[PDB]
Amino acid sequence: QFLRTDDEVVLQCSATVLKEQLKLCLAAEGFRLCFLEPTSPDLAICCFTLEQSLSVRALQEMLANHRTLLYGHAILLRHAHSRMYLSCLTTSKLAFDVGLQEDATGEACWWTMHPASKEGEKVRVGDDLILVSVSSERYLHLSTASGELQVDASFMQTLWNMNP
Repeated sequence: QFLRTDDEVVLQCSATVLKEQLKLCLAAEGFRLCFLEPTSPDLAICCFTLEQSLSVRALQEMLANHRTLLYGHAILLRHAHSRMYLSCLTTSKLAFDVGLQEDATGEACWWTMHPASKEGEKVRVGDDLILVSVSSERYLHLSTASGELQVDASFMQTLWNMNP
């Protein structure tokens, strides 16, 4: 089974905190910066819909003016609860915060998918994914510094899983 557009998904990554394996998933509220909640958790605040998936040139064309996800394509993720969009924020080190945006205007809310180790191939459900910001060219990153499990956009890469 392959990932398709208009699919409700949860973005999940792995972490080794205190010699113990953790399964964390991306969450956000309405009133906003994103956070990571360990699985055992209210899915409503974790649900993202794959609104769009366009190639590099198609996105550049749109910016200048059932579908299957492929590697290289840029995706648009809509927070199901607040109807807002996952974007790379201007606020923060040279890393950037990741929160919610109120519109699909600009590059910030666009992320490109890249494979771990195996372009143009279909993105399978339950796969290792490299998500890259279009506006800042930074990877969606798990930071576990100072005991805070925060999500940001930096030059360090974190593998993500997208499951419906």
